[PDB]
Amino acid sequence: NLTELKNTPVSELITLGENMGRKQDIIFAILKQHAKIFGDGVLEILQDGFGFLRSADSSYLAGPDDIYVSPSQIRRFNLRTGDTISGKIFALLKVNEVNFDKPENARNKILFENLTPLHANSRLRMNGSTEDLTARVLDLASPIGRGQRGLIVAPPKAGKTMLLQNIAQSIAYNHPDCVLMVLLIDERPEEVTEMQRLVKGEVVASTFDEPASRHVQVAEMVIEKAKRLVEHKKDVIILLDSITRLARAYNTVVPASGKVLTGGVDANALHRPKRFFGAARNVEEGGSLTIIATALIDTGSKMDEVIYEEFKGTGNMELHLSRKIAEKRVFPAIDYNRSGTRKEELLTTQEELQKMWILRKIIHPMGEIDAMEFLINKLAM
Amino acid sequence: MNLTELKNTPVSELITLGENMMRKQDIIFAILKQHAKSGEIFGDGVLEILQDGFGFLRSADSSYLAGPDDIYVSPSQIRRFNLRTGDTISGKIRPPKFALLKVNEVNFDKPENARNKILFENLTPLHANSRLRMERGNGSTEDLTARVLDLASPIGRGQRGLIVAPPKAGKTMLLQNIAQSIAYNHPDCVLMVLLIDERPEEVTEMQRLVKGEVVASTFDEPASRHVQVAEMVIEKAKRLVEHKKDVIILLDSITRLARAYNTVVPASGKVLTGVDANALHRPKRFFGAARNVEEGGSLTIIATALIDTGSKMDEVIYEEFKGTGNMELHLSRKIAEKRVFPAIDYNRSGTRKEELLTTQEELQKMWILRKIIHPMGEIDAMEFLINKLAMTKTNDDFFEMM
RNA sequence: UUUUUUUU
Ligand code: BEF
Ligand SMILES: [Mg+2]
Repeated sequence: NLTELKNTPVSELITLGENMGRKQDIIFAILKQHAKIFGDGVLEILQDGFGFLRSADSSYLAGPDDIYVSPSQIRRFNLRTGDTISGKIFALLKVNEVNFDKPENARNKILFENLTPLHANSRLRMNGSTEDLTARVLDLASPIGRGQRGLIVAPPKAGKTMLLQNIAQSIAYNHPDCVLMVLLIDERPEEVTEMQRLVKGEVVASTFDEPASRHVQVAEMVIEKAKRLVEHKKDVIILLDSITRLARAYNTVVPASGKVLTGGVDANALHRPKRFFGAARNVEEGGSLTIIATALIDTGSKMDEVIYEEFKGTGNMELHLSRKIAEKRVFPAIDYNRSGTRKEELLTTQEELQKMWILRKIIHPMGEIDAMEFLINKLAM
Repeated sequence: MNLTELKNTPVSELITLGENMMRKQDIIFAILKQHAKSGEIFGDGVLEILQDGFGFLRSADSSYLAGPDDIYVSPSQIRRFNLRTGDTISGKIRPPKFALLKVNEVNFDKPENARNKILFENLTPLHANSRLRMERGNGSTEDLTARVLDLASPIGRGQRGLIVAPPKAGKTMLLQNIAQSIAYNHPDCVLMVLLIDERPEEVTEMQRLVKGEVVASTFDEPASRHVQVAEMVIEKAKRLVEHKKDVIILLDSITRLARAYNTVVPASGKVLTGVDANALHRPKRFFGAARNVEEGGSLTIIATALIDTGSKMDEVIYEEFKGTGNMELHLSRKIAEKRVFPAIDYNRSGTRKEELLTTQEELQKMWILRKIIHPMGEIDAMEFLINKLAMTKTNDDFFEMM
């Protein structure tokens, strides 16, 4: 297999080359010998109508190990960008599986654009450890359902990272069934490696050093891959940090329209990020697409307030985190009043909803710090 | 006999030496051309591969720019030793019928062992894990800046920090205090000082103040020279990191370098509010090179960021580099107007994953210290911190008091 | 590109 041999180290590999008779050249020499053989990747349809099976390790960037894909092969299995393909092969000879299933079942399916959207019906419940405090307060402040289109807004240094890592940890802890993949846009090289090591799932990232077009290309590869899995009635969950920097990437790419909104945002810049984030939806036909992206506020940048206020009219769930709490050093740093979930009565039971409604009423008059302090002590006992 | 050592020597010693065997640049050349006819010549410089395939060894005194003393390097040597831009080369040369015949050393190492090495892009990035204490312990007045720096924002190997402050707040003075602490405390690290589009009195001072390599480009120089100089410095840094060397670049400033790119880069398809789109990516490649290598070595970059200048272009450069650095040291103008140095904003200063740079107790006592200072104003906080540290000679003895 | 928008 091409992918497994790329993962294989040169030390173990070179021994095989001796028994058979650069790593990218030593591998191509071992691959050609056996021909006298399989590979996989994620499809990307070019402008000629052709395709390339990008590799997740290369972050779906144009690589040499990509497998050429014929247009006729797209015509037969109705393949589109984002589909996962595994078959014998560089040129793609034959396909064995499309989206982890038989290719004959992929030909007949409802397109993602035709799936009937709905409000999150099913609930994503979030050991007694100290890390469970952030997750237990989350269920109370803003419930999350399948297809939820929510944000994690907070000032810098507050702990946007710690909250996403805690959510991802609880997703694979309570919902191993749901497909979890973490997207990082304009992320720091030290923070991406840390992410890959403590999270259970796929991690697609794009360092801050990458160009804006790269941030856009990566994000659209992941979001399209999710749409394909939802067409197969699977529950997908995407964790992005952050939607704010991704919107700035689209604001850098979008052609200048001559009109500039407040904060310095182009008038046509927020359409594409609105479709990426708006792709998250609940489907009755089967499966769902959940997106939890962090939003930056109180950063001193007027541009980030316009972005947040715009995506707020696009999403339906928000979990605010206070900086004054991060200064007090207490966690979780959550602004209970500002937090909230739309159509929350569907995800929670009647008893649960009444107990949550009566709770918010008591916390509303309280201050930000005193509210979290009372909640942390009530959950500890 | 040496080309660089012959142009470095004064004219008086050069002419008298030439009489035994006109402009200085032709005196040295005439001495070399006659010394070649005697049957006996060596040169050195930093490699720069041109678009044509061949490269020329740029000299440091020329700030890595084209010079009549530059040595031609055939495409052959580039293939034999897999040479890339930034490689320092030292071998015997010859006058043109200048050209290099044989290299004796590549990147201060033997050509053979240097041919095969892991690329810089393949190196894996990590959080800084080796602390770089700045306080010299001399008890000098300058140590106050380094002591407050260690308590506010710790620095490590592969650190990527920013000295953010308004004009005339003490950022250039900060790098002077850092370079002195890098040479005094960590002489093992390779120290390079890059001064982009700044005052000409500040480059001459920087050269006499700290021992190392000061590569600069005053505001007398075009914006095209600012970029090229920075390109040569960063590539040289990457080559040294490939030899597992701990490199530390002190840039001043990142804003001025980002402005030079915007002026040089061909008009982007779109112009953001005015700075170009593709123009801001190039500085991110220079500043993003800073990282901690798991395989070995590191690349530290501490550049100064300019704010509150009344320029939208400066505020855009800062917004794009704000969340980039894992280390930030803010300076206040109000503290500087009161002439209270170091004029540091202790509350906004801090570093990411600093629990890897400080001991458990240290990190705890630093957190207690930040809690006490948090309510205070920025001027009251610094005068309070300087006072507590004045009672002590070293930060450690200051810790035990708490 | 300028002005308008960004922008007060
Ligand atoms: F004027 Be300072 F050097 F920013
Ligand atoms: Mg200065």
